[PDB]
Amino acid sequence: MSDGNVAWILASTALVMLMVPGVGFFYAGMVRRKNAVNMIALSFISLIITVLLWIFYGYSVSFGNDISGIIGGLNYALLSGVKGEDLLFMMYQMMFAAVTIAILTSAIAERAKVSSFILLSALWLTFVYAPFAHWLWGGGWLAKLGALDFAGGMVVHISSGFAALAVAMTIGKRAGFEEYSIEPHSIPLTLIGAALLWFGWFGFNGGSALAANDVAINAVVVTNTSAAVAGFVWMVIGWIKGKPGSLGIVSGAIAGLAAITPAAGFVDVKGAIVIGLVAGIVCYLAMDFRIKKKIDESLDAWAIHGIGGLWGSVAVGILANPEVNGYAGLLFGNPQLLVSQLIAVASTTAYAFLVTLILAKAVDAAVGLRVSSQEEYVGLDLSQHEEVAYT
Amino acid sequence: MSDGNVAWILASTALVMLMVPGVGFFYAGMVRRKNAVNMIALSFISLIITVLLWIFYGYSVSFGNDISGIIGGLNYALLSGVKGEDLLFMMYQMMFAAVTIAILTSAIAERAKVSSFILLSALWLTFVYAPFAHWLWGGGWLAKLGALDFAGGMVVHISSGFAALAVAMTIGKRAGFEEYSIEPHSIPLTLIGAALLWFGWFGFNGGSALAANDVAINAVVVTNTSAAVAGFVWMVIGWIKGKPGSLGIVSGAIAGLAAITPAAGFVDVKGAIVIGLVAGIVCYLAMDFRIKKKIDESLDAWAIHGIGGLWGSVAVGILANPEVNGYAGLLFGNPQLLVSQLIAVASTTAYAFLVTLILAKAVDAAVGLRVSSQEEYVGLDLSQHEEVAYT
Amino acid sequence: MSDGNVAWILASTALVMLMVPGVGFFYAGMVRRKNAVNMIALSFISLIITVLLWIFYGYSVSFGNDISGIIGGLNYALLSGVKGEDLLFMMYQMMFAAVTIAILTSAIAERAKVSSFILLSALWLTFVYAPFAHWLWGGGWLAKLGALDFAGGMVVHISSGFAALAVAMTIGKRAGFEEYSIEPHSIPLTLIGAALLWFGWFGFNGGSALAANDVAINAVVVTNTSAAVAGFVWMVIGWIKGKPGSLGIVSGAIAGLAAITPAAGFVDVKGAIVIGLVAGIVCYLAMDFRIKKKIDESLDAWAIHGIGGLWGSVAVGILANPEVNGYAGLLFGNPQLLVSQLIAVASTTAYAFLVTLILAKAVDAAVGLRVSSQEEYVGLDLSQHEEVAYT
Ligand SMILES: [Xe]
Ligand SMILES: [Xe]
Ligand SMILES: [Xe]
Ligand SMILES: [Xe]
Ligand SMILES: [Xe]
Ligand SMILES: [Xe]
Ligand SMILES: [Xe]
Ligand SMILES: [Xe]
Ligand SMILES: [Xe]
Ligand SMILES: [Xe]
Ligand SMILES: [Xe]
Ligand SMILES: [Xe]
Ligand SMILES: [Xe]
Ligand SMILES: [Xe]
Ligand SMILES: [Xe]
Ligand SMILES: [Xe]
Ligand SMILES: [Xe]
Ligand SMILES: [Xe]
Ligand SMILES: [Xe]
Ligand SMILES: [Xe]
Ligand SMILES: [Xe]
Ligand SMILES: [Xe]
Ligand SMILES: [Xe]
Ligand SMILES: [Xe]
Ligand SMILES: [Xe]
Ligand SMILES: [Xe]
Ligand SMILES: [Xe]
Ligand SMILES: [Xe]
Ligand SMILES: [Xe]
Ligand SMILES: [Xe]
Ligand SMILES: [Xe]
Ligand SMILES: [Xe]
Ligand SMILES: [Xe]
Ligand SMILES: [Xe]
Ligand SMILES: [Xe]
Ligand SMILES: [Xe]
Ligand SMILES: [Xe]
Repeated sequence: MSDGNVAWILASTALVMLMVPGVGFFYAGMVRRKNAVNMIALSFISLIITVLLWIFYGYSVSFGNDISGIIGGLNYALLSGVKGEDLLFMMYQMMFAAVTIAILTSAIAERAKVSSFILLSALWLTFVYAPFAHWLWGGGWLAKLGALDFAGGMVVHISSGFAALAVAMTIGKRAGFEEYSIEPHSIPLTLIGAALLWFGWFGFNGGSALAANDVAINAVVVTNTSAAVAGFVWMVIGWIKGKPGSLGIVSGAIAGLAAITPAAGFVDVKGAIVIGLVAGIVCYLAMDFRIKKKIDESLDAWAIHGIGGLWGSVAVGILANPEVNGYAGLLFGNPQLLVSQLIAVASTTAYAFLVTLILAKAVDAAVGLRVSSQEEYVGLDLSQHEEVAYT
Repeated sequence: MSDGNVAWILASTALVMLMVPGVGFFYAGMVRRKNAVNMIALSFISLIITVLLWIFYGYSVSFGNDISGIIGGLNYALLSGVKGEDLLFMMYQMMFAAVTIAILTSAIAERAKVSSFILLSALWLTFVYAPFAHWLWGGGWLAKLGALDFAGGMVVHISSGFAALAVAMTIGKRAGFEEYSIEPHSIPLTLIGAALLWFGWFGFNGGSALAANDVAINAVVVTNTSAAVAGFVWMVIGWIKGKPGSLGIVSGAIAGLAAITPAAGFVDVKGAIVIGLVAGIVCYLAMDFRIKKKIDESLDAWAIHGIGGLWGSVAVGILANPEVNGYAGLLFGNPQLLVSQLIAVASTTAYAFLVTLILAKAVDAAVGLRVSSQEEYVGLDLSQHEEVAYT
Repeated sequence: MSDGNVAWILASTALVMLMVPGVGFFYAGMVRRKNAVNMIALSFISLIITVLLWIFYGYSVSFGNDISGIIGGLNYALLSGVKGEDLLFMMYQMMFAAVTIAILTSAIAERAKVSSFILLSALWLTFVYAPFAHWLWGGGWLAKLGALDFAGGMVVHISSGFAALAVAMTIGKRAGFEEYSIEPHSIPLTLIGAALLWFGWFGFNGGSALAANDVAINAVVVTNTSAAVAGFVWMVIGWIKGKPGSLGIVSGAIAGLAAITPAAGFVDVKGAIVIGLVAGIVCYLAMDFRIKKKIDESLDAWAIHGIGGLWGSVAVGILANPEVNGYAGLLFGNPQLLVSQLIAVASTTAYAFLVTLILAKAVDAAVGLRVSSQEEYVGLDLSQHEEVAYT
């Protein structure tokens, strides 16, 4: 119970929900005007399909009775037997799933069939997210190995980042991706999405303590810290490479946010500083590398969330401070934690990429992921929604 | 008291406030570029005029000493004698009134005099809202008959929906409403308003428990449920009728949100599913019907809130689950609740429509509701605000 | 401790953070399309540089051990020795600093070097904000004289308002400021920023009680009151002077918000009414005066926050109601409070203006504040960020 604790998590749940459309705007501003509605619409659909699957069985498969430590049962299907605290928990977690699917839409920007997205999205929820959530937070085998993930560096960031990479590769580059660079139609729209993501992350990392306590407070402090540091890094890089674009600055902060998520509740401020410092560097390099290889993993869910989540989940095993939340990492005389994290990160990264790959091809073969080239031409707002963003 | 309870309601109050401009954006994106500022401006004015009337006497007339069970006294004028908890309550409720007036602006889109709006708006607050709030939440006669309305299916949705229909009919169609269909100038702007409405509804329905407790938690769960279901319905309908526009999807979710509001704290998840399922269907049919009849109830406050609120208030008498919050409906061996709801819905729907009708004509006759046709031509941003939305 | 209290402040911190980009949007909509990204980007950078300086030493210099009652020590550098409650406090306050720097960007709209801004901004934080925060909230000499500032009428509004005036004068008018009046490129964008500022102020004033208690509740009530009153005033003025623009309406509300901030937790509703009534009048006159004198203090941080904060800080000494929060002003038989406020307002206004003036010239001489005239021509989005707002 604890009224303050329910108050805070009630709030945190509202805050994470906001992050879903928040992703839609963040992404929409980066795509062409002819796909603006589609990019946002996608985040909204993600929310809708997630709520339904989560209640239906998604929540159960994640936190229901464990089987072979890799998945939960159906004892909670249609929330059968979920009450009081569990209901709030079920809800808070529901929102984590939704955001994950939204981040994912990075890989299909400007060229996917909504129906295929819904289909692939529902399957990914079932065979990738639910499993991960269970492995780490539902008493799964990874939790058993002693792995940790405070707010979802793996469950959310690694999964979407790598799943997005696989999907990007499966669906193929956007027409002209190579010959010409696509221009953002509304940076301000993206910045509005960015502001909503920073604001909502308070509930994300800070709500992960499941109580208005000291852990949450620490999570909030380090979360803002890692974010500022990584934002500063991309600002210096941008300057060093020419001019400090705003897109670079917010993408830098987001990298810092993703990296700190798995560790928000275990590390101290100084650790938050290195986590963010490194995240800015690696994610940026990751972005350049993915770009160099000509992969159209469009809005860098991979380079930023995939990579940012990976480093952070690992950094947890290095910097976990017993002083902060009991746990300790290598730096604090505990080699084991690092091993558990390495194992965890290894498994989750490989699974997310390979299984997503399978799923994409499966759906692609079964129904086809991409829209016709002419639809891609006139834009998905018109072709997939029969709508027009602006007039 | 209870710090957690005050914390949560403090938050819920901020969340409902956000919904007012949230309505302005939601609507603004649906009107032409020449009326964008006006559509938003209206929601802002609604907030301002409401705060002032509420404190002045609005709050008192709603929750002050009852007279003949149909209205409250002036014992709270200028909040005379309102302290501690009451102050917080007074505030939370103030925000409910504001949102109501904002939804209402649906019926006057692109052709009303701000001054007339303020006037009509202030009168509606006095003779429609305050009464309704008192009847149901201020110990009025409807409460006596045993009627219920958890978060405002009647007090807020039915009232605005039907009052909007009356006003729409009084003010007349927009020039060209018939010959040509008006196009939204910025769907993304509307989606931003939509995201703000979903997010704020957490405080709306979830804050209606007046405590960070299990009822609130249930309200939050079912609220998201009804919303997802109804959003899914309009998505299928849209697909079935062609393409799934984003406007249809969010209007579907909103229908689900309005329908669940009166019941958020009394029904279970399965009930939330039927409430949303049905809401999507009826509101959509209502929209088509209002359209068929050529009524320019512009942004479907009526079809969506009016109808969505009506069904939901009734559904309360059918699905109220004793298990959930003590109360039971027909389905749970209690025919009475249904009768109280039917009576309640009957009275509130008829009053809102007829009294609003009177008020509109009165103001129209006294000062005139509509702008000149040339002002309608150049747009109200320019003619009513001497401003220009975009450059 | 108190879970509800931590819950509420956790929320309030997220809410104040939102206000930073909220300022960016509010301002961005008022500048030309070619500077939109820059105006927003600035608010984001403010956040980033503040978080870093605050932790680094900013927080310590403000609330660390006092020396000669005018500044704090370094006992908290890198948050050395800051834990539990202090951490939350440190965070909440961090956000106050960030917002302050953002408001400030009013004076440099459309013509400053980001690098110079960062530099000047970091120096201002150190020698103006930290001092003020310490003087009033860190047990500084002003607190000793018995001065009060509930949510920052002086620490935040007076400081930014006057510092903005000085900077405006130092950097010089925008090319063409005189011959032609600059037009807002997106009023709706500004209104989105305005809605975010009203919403976040709940955490600002309401969170300043540092507990989900009666003071917070009162702060929230009066905050909404002063805001509505001042918004109404500018609405009447606008009408009286022609048409009620939306920009005028929100600027009016903001004036009311700034004026009530220093008093949010000490006055009653009736006092909130006069504070807002007067604020609307003075700030408007201040705006006209600053305009008359041809000063390009661009987005009226001065006329609105500077002046609004000044009046409010003074009004505190006149209306403080013992009934409300123990303290009493002149009107309540206590001449002393007024004197402490007058002294406080006198010192803070003079310091902010003169020291900022020094700092501006210093940086200007050291590196130069303004961009080349050609950069000003093509716009800072392109020249300072190598980006383009819309396509
Ligand atoms: Xe994102
Ligand atoms: Xe999903
Ligand atoms: Xe699922
Ligand atoms: Xe929980
Ligand atoms: Xe897809
Ligand atoms: Xe996907
Ligand atoms: Xe961000
Ligand atoms: Xe931000
Ligand atoms: Xe928001
Ligand atoms: Xe995210
Ligand atoms: Xe955060
Ligand atoms: Xe890659
Ligand atoms: Xe609405
Ligand atoms: Xe009103
Ligand atoms: Xe009223
Ligand atoms: Xe309350
Ligand atoms: Xe009107
Ligand atoms: Xe109205
Ligand atoms: Xe919505
Ligand atoms: Xe949404
Ligand atoms: Xe609404
Ligand atoms: Xe909700
Ligand atoms: Xe109708
Ligand atoms: Xe809260
Ligand atoms: Xe919140
Ligand atoms: Xe501002
Ligand atoms: Xe700063
Ligand atoms: Xe600082
Ligand atoms: Xe605090
Ligand atoms: Xe500057
Ligand atoms: Xe500055
Ligand atoms: Xe927003
Ligand atoms: Xe505002
Ligand atoms: Xe607002
Ligand atoms: Xe502000
Ligand atoms: Xe507020
Ligand atoms: Xe001035």
